[PDB]
Amino acid sequence: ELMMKERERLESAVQEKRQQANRLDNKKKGEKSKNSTESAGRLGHAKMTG
RNA sequence: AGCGGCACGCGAGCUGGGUUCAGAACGUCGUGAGACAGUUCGGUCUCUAUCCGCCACGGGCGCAGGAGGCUUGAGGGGGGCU
Repeated sequence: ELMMKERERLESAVQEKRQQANRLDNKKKGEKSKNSTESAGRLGHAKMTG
C-alpha cells in the first residue's frame, strides 16, 4: 500500500512541468502575459525561471 | 482621430503604481526544514561638470597711414493649417 502511495506522490511533482510551458504558451509567437513585469534589466538581482 | 526606427529614444532630467530583498497569512504538494510566472497588505533612488556638444555675451592681434558714420548681400534660420 506504500508503493501505490509513495509512487503516486512521485508522479505529481513531475506535474510541475507546467511552468516550462508558460513561456511557450501558444508556442508560436508568445509575447506572453508576463513580458511586461520583468525588472531583469541586468540589475535588480532576481531569480530567473529556469 | 495613422504605422514604424531612434541601445523595445529619453532616470549624472523627475516619479516608484508593477514583478522576485529582509516581516506575515490563505489554498496546494512534502514525515520535515522549506517551496510554488498561483493570489493578497507593507517596504532608503547619491548638494560642487575637468574635455567634446548646445543656448547667449566678452578680451587680444588681424583686413598693411589713424578715426568716426550709414550700409550691399555670398550663406543660414523661422514661418507653411483647416
